[PDB]
Amino acid sequence: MESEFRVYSSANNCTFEYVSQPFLNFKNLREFVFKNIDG
Amino acid sequence: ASVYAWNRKRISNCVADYSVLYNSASFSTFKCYGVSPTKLNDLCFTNVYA
Ligand SMILES: *[C@@H]1O[C@H](CO)[C@@H](O)[C@H](O)[C@H]1NC(C)=O
Repeated sequence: MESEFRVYSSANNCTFEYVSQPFLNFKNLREFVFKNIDG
Repeated sequence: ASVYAWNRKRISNCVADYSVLYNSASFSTFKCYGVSPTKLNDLCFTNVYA
């Protein structure tokens, strides 16, 4: 059971929020590419 | 809200149809400054503060 979230202490000025569909021996291989081009 | 504590709602990541508001008969003032109401339904903005 997931009952522990300790990643932040505050959230003051939000510009953008986006809720989406979930993306997700070792059985799974997940490749991701993150790019910051022209905003 | 009261005018001293006016509510601000940030509107992002959706489609804003302004012709529904402009063609309503329920509004007495629809005074736009800096832009015309006819091209609001065409133009695109980063955020909307209500
Ligand atoms: C950012 O947050 C601080 C404190 O929460 C506030 O004083 C400031 O006016 C905010 N700026 C914007 C642009 O929202």
